[PDB]
Amino acid sequence: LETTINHFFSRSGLVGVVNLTDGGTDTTGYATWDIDIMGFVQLRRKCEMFTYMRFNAEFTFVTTTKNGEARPYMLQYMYVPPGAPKPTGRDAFQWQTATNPSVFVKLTDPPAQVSVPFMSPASAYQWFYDGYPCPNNMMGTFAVRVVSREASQLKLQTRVYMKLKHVRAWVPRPIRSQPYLLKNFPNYDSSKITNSARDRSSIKQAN
Amino acid sequence: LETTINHFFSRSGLVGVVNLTDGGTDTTGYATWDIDIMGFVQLRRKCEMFTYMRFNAEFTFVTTTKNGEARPYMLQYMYVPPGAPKPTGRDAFQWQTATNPSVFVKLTDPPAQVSVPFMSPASAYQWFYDGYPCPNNMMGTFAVRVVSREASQLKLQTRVYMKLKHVRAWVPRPIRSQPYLLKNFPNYDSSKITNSARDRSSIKQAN
Amino acid sequence: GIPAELRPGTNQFLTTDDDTAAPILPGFTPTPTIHIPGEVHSLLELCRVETILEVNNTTEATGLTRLLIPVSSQNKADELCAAFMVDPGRIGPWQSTLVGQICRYYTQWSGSLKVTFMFTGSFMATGKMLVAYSPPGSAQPANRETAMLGTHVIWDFGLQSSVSLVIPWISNTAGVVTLWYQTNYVVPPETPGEAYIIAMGAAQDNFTLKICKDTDEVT
Amino acid sequence: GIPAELRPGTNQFLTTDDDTAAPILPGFTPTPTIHIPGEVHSLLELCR
Amino acid sequence: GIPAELRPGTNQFLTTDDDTAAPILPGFTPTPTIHIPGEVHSLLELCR
Amino acid sequence: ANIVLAYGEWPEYCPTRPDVSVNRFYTLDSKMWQENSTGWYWKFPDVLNKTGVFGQNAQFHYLYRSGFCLHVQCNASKFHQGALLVAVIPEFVIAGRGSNTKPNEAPHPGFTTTFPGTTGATFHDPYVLDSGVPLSQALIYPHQWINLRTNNCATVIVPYINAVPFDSAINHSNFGLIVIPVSPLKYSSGATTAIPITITIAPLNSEFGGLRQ
Amino acid sequence: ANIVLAYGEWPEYCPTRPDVSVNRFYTLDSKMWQENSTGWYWKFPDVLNKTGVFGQNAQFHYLYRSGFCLHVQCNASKFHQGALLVAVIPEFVIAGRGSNTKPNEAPHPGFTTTFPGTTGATFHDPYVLDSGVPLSQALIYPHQWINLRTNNCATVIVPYINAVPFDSAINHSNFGLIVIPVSPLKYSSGATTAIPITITIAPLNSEFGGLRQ
Repeated sequence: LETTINHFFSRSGLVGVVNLTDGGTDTTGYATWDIDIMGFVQLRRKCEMFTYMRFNAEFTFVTTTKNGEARPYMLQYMYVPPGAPKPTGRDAFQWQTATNPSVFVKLTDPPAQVSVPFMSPASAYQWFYDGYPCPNNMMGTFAVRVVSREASQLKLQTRVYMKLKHVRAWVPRPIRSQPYLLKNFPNYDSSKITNSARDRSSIKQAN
Repeated sequence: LETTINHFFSRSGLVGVVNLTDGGTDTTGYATWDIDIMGFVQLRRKCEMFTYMRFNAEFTFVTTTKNGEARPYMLQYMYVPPGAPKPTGRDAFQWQTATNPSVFVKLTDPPAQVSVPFMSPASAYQWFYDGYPCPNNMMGTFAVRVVSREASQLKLQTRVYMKLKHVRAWVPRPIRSQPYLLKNFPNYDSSKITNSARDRSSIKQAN
Repeated sequence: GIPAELRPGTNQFLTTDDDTAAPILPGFTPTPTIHIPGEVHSLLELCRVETILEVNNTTEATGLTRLLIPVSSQNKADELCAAFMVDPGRIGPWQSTLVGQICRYYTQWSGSLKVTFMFTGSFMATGKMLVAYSPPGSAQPANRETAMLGTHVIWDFGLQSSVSLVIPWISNTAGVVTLWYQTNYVVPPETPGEAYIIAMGAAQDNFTLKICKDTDEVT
Repeated sequence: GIPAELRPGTNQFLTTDDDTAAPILPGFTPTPTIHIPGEVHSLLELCR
Repeated sequence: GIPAELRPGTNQFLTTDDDTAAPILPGFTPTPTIHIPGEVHSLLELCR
Repeated sequence: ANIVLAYGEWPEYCPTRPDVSVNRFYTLDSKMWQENSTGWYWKFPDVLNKTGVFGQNAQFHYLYRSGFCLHVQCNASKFHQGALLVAVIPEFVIAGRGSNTKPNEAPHPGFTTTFPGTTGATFHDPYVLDSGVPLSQALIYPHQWINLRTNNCATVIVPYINAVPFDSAINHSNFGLIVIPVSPLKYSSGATTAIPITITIAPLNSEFGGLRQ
Repeated sequence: ANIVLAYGEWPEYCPTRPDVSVNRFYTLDSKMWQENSTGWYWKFPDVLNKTGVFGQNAQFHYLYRSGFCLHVQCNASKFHQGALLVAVIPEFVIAGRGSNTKPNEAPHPGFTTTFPGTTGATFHDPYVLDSGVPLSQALIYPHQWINLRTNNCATVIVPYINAVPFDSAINHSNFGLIVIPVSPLKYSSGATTAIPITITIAPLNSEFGGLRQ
């Protein structure tokens, strides 16, 4: 039962890590993180085993401070859907928009948890698109800010844990053995090609 | 009703105690504790009364500070299944793995509580294995770390309380009367053998 | 206004918990699905496909020629040609196949396997070979008579050109498949007396996998 | 006295959540509706 | 959105409480049992 | 002959239907396979964008949907020896060969390498399929072995594999063909030093839409 | 005679079945029981790994499953007196005798002590069964008393007791036999100073698997 796709993918791993400063002259405050599931090599190798995929996602935000102690401070997470403009500053108008859903949660509360459905104009996500427009499948954004009035003087460090749900896959393909070089390109190295089987002494042994 | 095995074992006793420093040059932070149920003599004497056993476990982590006051700090408990590698440092990659399940909980929250099922490749656990490969039955690991960014300067002291559940036993054997010398070996002392009945004056009395 | 009490386990975030989350877009219906051919349901459907083993993984070999066992006419009547292990989750020839990559994500496996050979050579060249399975326990056999007393299939080149040997029951020594020169490699005039044999291998219907775990091919 | 456990998502304010709120005036009935001509139901009636 | 009130006994860890815990491995089925001779059910079978 | 039906699905309909002049055996030129050859690949829906009625009705339209019936002959004498692996690959993305991690300094394949045309293109590293993926498990795709001592022909009926039921036939190559000489060619002196490989394709169940004059 | 059926289960099947030459009464050599004797124990599935067809078919195989029918005779004259306790012990692990708590300095039993073979081995401290466990409650196992004024024979039909239905018969002794002279041997002068003890075993329902030539 633990060999199906729904158990091969559905497990709350760690996708991303977002920093935040909220300082003085560099009064950024916000921290946008374009969300793609190809961050860490493990999930990319498990997701490039297939050609087409379709899934919902559960997102869990676990926010700590620099040292680690957490004081009660309001935080706004904001999901910018595909096509909507990203926020530019801490207090721009793209923060008070009603289309962009927000989650208001304190630091002392349990970690935040939302769910994002299938949001592609095609029938399924495709990672290998042979042609000309990388494809145009996207999931959105997750800009986060400290809700306050007087500038907060702390630097947080959020973690974004993703779990896939209701996963369906199509057109299996072999597993990438060569190392990675870029994010959105399967570029390998021409020289120094690593063999898929470690060498042994001779062909008439069992090493 | 309180003489069955399910009431003879199912009671949340104390199995282990784990320390933690999270300091400077000895920046360990993590604290791994290989989990075996033969820690304290009482449970070992109650579990070596039988030859084969089969049970689920409930694990409760009660974490305090050195003095005892508890401030809100995020903590990660991580269950390393049998066969998976243990974490080596505080921020190694074995902490961001998706296979190893984790529990994120603060100090001010109620104590953590998880459940581990029967995880042996055989049909039941055996404590007495007459032969050559101690056997190869194992339960896993429970590495714990302070989730932070800037090093926490506190030293905690976790307690691991285990409760057995759905216990089944087979092939009863007599109760060990001699003292213990090792953990994984029933080595007794050749000299100074303690008698299983205290001495009295004569054989024709009732002392 | 019902009374309630909070038990241990409150306000924790369990990773492998099956709990619903609040949807971000309510009422938003996604794009309806179409019938895309080639749907997978379990990984046991991927372990049941034949795949070229890399049996010639020694050094002084280029990229592709690591997938071939060389057979020649210079070798004597009775001699050893090639031997390899069975364990798919082990550093060796089974690291290049597909079942050897899938059985790395899981920490326990069981069931039977199937290793099928295929002779790439001339049409006018014949000869016999002895493929021989030796179960776990003793080491690799030394002579052809010791091998033919174990499990053995006599595969010739005249009629059959692709033999298949089923290996029973293997789990987390693990068995040894040897491949011996039975008689010779005869060849008529004006014909190259050097051919190759491709080895392939897959799982069976009995192959079952347990305990998920992240792999270690990546860094 | 039923036992309960709090999961992640507690004490958050989701914007697009479909959750009921406590009414301010209970029992207060509003003015009954009349048949005003020209009711719209979807924006696809405005694009046509 | 049901109203609820918390009574005494909240956020305590009772040792002898019969309460379920969240499983670590969901869907993981263990090894099926076989008929091992010599099963015990109560300690009164050992006192006799 | 034995037909390997790709993914167990017949190419079916769902737009004009020519049904007369496009369901004919388009025969590509033969490739000369030699000792030191590496392999060949063909991006399909732009192989036939320059050949006759199918090219005319695929360039002047905007939407496209069809399957294919492939046929790969490789006729050699009874004294040659070797083996080919013919396999279709859905969404066969050619990778770039380099060791650069910067965006506009890393190499990328040109237009002639990604879309070879009606003359095909050869591999550079056939051990990694020019995509960083080892070919040893490339048998996960629909495939056949052309073994020069058993048969000399292969055939693949491949349906329409795409996420959108209609797509441009010019800016998106649906799937590719890859022939690879796993076992090299061997022959005694005095024989023909090169073996021809012939490919004929039939566009089963073609559908075209939105034609711009 | 009275038969004590171990754990109320008959040895049953579940692999080859010899059924002819291995279901015979293998008779071990007699042990000379004297005044100052201590006891004897036998690890069973490696007692018969050197004796004939059962040893051949248990060494050349890899999987093993069988029960046993034991028979322990102890024939003494009507003027001798004493008592024996014969008992089978599943997973009889011999402990080491010492007072060291360090891992590689604490004593451990050798290969000849853990696996005695077809000649058995004697105890050192029969009061603790050489396992730190008192023998007074060793009657929790299947057992009989050989009392030299009532009977001279004992028999134990013991089934297969293991957590895995197949296991190696060379690196894992399933269960052991232990004969212990609880009441010592006494006799007047002029009688036979030593009493023989004879053990015959029958491997009921043997099953072997995975034979490596």
